[PDB]
Amino acid sequence: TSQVRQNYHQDSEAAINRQINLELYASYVYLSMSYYFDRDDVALKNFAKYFLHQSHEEREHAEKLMKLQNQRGGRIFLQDIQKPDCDDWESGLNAMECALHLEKNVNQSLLELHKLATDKNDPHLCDFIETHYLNEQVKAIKELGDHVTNLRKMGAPESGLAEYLFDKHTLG
Amino acid sequence: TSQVRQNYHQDSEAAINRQINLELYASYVYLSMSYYFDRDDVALKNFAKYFLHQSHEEREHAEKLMKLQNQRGGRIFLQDIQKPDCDDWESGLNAMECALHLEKNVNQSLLELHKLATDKNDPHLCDFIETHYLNEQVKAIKELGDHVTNLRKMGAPESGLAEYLFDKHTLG
Amino acid sequence: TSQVRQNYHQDSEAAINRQINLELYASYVYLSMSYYFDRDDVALKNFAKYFLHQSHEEREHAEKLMKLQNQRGGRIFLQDIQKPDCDDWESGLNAMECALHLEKNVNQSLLELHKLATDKNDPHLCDFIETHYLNEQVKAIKELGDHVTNLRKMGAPESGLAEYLFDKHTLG
Amino acid sequence: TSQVRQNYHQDSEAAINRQINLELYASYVYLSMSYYFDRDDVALKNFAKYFLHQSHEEREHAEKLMKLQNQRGGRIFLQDIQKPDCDDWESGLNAMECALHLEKNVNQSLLELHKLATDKNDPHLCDFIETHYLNEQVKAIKELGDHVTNLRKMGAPESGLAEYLFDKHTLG
Amino acid sequence: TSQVRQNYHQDSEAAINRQINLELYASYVYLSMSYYFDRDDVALKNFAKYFLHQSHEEREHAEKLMKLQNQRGGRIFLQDIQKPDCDDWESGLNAMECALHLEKNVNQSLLELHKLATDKNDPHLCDFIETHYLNEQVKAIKELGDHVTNLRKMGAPESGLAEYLFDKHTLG
Amino acid sequence: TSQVRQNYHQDSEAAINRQINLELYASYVYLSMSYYFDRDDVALKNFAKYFLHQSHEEREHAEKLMKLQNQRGGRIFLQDIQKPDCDDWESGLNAMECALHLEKNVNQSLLELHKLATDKNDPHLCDFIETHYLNEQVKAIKELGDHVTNLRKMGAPESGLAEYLFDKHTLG
Ligand SMILES: [Zn+2]
Ligand SMILES: [Zn+2]
Ligand SMILES: [Zn+2]
Ligand SMILES: [Zn+2]
Ligand SMILES: [Zn+2]
Ligand SMILES: [Zn+2]
Ligand SMILES: [Zn+2]
Ligand SMILES: [Zn+2]
Ligand SMILES: [Zn+2]
Ligand SMILES: [Zn+2]
Ligand SMILES: [Zn+2]
Ligand SMILES: [Zn+2]
Ligand SMILES: [Zn+2]
Ligand SMILES: [Zn+2]
Ligand SMILES: [Zn+2]
Ligand SMILES: [Zn+2]
Ligand SMILES: [Zn+2]
Ligand SMILES: [Zn+2]
Ligand SMILES: [Zn+2]
Ligand SMILES: [Zn+2]
Ligand SMILES: [Zn+2]
Ligand SMILES: [Zn+2]
Ligand SMILES: [Zn+2]
Ligand SMILES: [Zn+2]
Ligand SMILES: [Zn+2]
Ligand SMILES: [Zn+2]
Ligand SMILES: [Zn+2]
Ligand SMILES: [Zn+2]
Ligand SMILES: [Zn+2]
Ligand SMILES: [Zn+2]
Ligand SMILES: [Zn+2]
Ligand SMILES: [Zn+2]
Ligand SMILES: [Zn+2]
Ligand SMILES: [Zn+2]
Ligand SMILES: [Zn+2]
Ligand SMILES: [Zn+2]
Ligand SMILES: [Zn+2]
Ligand SMILES: [Zn+2]
Ligand SMILES: [Zn+2]
Repeated sequence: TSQVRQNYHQDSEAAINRQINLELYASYVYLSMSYYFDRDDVALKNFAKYFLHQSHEEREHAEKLMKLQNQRGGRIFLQDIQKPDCDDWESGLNAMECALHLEKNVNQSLLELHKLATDKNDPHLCDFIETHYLNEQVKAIKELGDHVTNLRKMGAPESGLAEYLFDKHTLG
Repeated sequence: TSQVRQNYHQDSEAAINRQINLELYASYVYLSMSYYFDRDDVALKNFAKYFLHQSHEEREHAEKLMKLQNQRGGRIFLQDIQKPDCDDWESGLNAMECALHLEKNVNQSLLELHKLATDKNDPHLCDFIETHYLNEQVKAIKELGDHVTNLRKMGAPESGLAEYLFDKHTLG
Repeated sequence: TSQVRQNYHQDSEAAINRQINLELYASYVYLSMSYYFDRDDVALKNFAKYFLHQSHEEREHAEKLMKLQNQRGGRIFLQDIQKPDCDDWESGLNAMECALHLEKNVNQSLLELHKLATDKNDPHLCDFIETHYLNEQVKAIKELGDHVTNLRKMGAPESGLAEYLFDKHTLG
Repeated sequence: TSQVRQNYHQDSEAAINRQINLELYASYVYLSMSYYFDRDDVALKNFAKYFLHQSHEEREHAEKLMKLQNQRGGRIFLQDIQKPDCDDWESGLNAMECALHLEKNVNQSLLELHKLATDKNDPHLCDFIETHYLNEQVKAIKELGDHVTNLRKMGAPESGLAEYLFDKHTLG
Repeated sequence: TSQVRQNYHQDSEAAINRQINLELYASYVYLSMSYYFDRDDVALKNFAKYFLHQSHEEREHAEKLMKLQNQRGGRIFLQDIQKPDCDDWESGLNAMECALHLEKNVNQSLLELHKLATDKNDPHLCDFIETHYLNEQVKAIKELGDHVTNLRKMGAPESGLAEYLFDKHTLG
Repeated sequence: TSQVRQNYHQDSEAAINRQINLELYASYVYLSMSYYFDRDDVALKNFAKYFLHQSHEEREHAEKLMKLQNQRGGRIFLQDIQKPDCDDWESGLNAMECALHLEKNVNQSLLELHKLATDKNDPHLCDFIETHYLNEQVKAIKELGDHVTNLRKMGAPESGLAEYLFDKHTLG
């Protein structure tokens, strides 16, 4: 038991470790998406840049959780970072749809972590999740939904013109 | 009777109060339109920004009328601000068409207020309406007509590509 | 159902729409108060400025709720904005008392919205209300109570000297 | 009953007064520690500076609680500030250990105040404690644990060389 | 016996410790007064600011005595800081009267400490008290007397107008 | 077959994918080390900063390989990123020893990739590895060897004083 540990349940500590893994996994998914759009037979550079930026941001989200774990006197336990489900992400629209799905799963995990905090009467953890994670999730999901809608309305994925113009005018 | 009141007919005072309400109503219509384009299943941010700017401007038009009322020694009498006719505004083109209709109704009201000023021999009121309202109305109506024309010519509302490109290249 | 909607109860969505209306109503009350103090037979310009600033701020509070509604995938449903209870607000002290009453009612509404968030296990909504609304309400209520106290202690509303000096030295 | 008081339980008001006292007590403990390290037969100036900075900060924490009490319409009731348990704090390591103990007790008090807020359905108070107090406590406890660990690992308290070097390289 | 101790009587050391407590007590009295004027049913912000500034200054006076104690090789012995005599300070005038009384008591203590220095042939202590304390006391007492006189002459405490105007024009 | 692919052997493409994984693994190892030194019972902040910087750099090394893969018309195939061998890294010296071992393994992999380039007559790949990877590896290995030597010579790992001073004077 850490000299700093106070009001920090074992289940909370465990849930923080699972969340660290999931943020790293999200970082990996976006890394994979980024370089998909970098392929010469896809060649959408702003989609590539956009997803690379999200990949780095996910990694910072994981790091903030690792910091929290140590702050509370928990012990970080790392697990393998699983490869993403896809190697080929099909189209800008499909990637955006997949990202939306991803972010909703990450949000679901964060909402379960928050429920756990409530159940264990851990308001420091409640605040950490509310302040640093919940609104970032809502913003990300809204942004991704907006992107999906625009791409669909423009005629993606069948219209390569649509994806090209979106890459320049929204992601550019 | 106000110590400042001079050459200010009761009918003029009443008409100014109705005009205050109508400007507020216009502010509300544009507010509703703005957040329609902010929906995740619409997602046209510059349409949203454009209509939000018009909403604020309408509110300032109402405030200038309230100032005029007090300047002339009239008494402001506020009425409910009615919700707009629509909750769902359908498409960028439809919203622009509705705005054009709105502005022509506001203009018609202002032209009746001006006729009243003429009929009551109130040149201060004539000048107020001519200087601050009539050309703003003509400019707004011309701008909205231009937007409707472009959107129609581009293939809106069936072309979501059209609305997307207009949002970037005209409203952006 | 919105593609972005997650953990967002229908009752929460409905309560957000009622809160949007109430913020707009508060904007209207303060607008009415502002121009009351602008009357030539009242003529307290800093009271007028103070209430106009609050009117604009209320409108921004309503806009932030409309943004939240769309962020969460709810659907904004606007209602009429009711005219305020008063046309004539009597005195600076009376207006401040009325504002205090208003803000306590808005606070009560926000506390019920927060209870609903708790009851529906919606920590994103809890955070939104806590972060953006609850302390603003406490600050507003404390400020208005301070103003009421000063005005009473100075001899308002019977002392027009008192209201005049307060307008210059506190609201100026 | 204050004109501003709303949703503010008597038990919450009482708990805020006890917390004000405890913050003042913490300010006193750190003041005592600071001047201990200022003694000619101790003579660790950065330990002295570090604890003096914490003493001032505690006093500001107490002041923010007094502000909150008045904001909510509670009534501040001050109690004696008890002298610290020690006059002689022994060594840098011992002082850091004592500070760690202190901060964990302050944290425990804040967690009980937060539980009370939950129990009384006072989300404004929940937010105040979460936003302004809980993470400051976690940060302080982590920092103090880090200092204790370094000092122990360096050979303190038996190594005066260790305390000297820590004073320069960590607290300097 | 400290290696630095020279010409420093035990009675002087003891008197310095009592003076440290009294300065801390004065800091507490002013802290209590400050937040009294911050109450929503008092609401004199410059009285609040003025007394808060004095509270901080008293704390610095206590710190300078603790520094002196260590400089001379004495040993600081802290005592409880007693709560002030009042929770409710009644009016600006009454608070100023109480402050005047306080400062005259602090001055009396400092004059006894100076007599002790003379009696023990401790010119370093004489100089410390003369240079850093005696004229600050005379200035504080004169300032407080001036404030009391103005407030009385303006019609305080019965005139809340008087206290309001003094807060703006003297303490503002 | 990519339209851009030229002189790029399938075995080279495969080896680049394995190298991408190994760089990611190295990023993970350093991430784990970084937060180990961030623990309250380790508390060496510059060791933590140093390893965090290496973690980010490894991630950039992986990204440059993914860019190369696409440049050459190869297809990126991601694999799981394995958790590091250790959860607890024991001491600064042990972590540095482990890092040295890691970097020598990464170097061995890069030397095999270079041999493959030679064997497949791929001078573009030879140049890529020589220019961007081989000297970075030699520099990293030399730096880590220097750190190990200093730490051993200072008395690490038994001397916590040694690790503390190294953290400040070399990694600070
Ligand atoms: Zn994330
Ligand atoms: Zn990072
Ligand atoms: Zn796997
Ligand atoms: Zn994410
Ligand atoms: Zn919570
Ligand atoms: Zn909470
Ligand atoms: Zn919060
Ligand atoms: Zn208008
Ligand atoms: Zn305005
Ligand atoms: Zn209606
Ligand atoms: Zn208009
Ligand atoms: Zn005319
Ligand atoms: Zn004319
Ligand atoms: Zn003209
Ligand atoms: Zn509001
Ligand atoms: Zn706005
Ligand atoms: Zn009505
Ligand atoms: Zn309000
Ligand atoms: Zn809540
Ligand atoms: Zn919450
Ligand atoms: Zn504190
Ligand atoms: Zn302060
Ligand atoms: Zn005691
Ligand atoms: Zn503290
Ligand atoms: Zn809470
Ligand atoms: Zn809460
Ligand atoms: Zn003093
Ligand atoms: Zn100080
Ligand atoms: Zn006592
Ligand atoms: Zn004093
Ligand atoms: Zn003397
Ligand atoms: Zn002398
Ligand atoms: Zn004046
Ligand atoms: Zn590498
Ligand atoms: Zn990168
Ligand atoms: Zn594995
Ligand atoms: Zn490396
Ligand atoms: Zn070669
Ligand atoms: Zn070569």
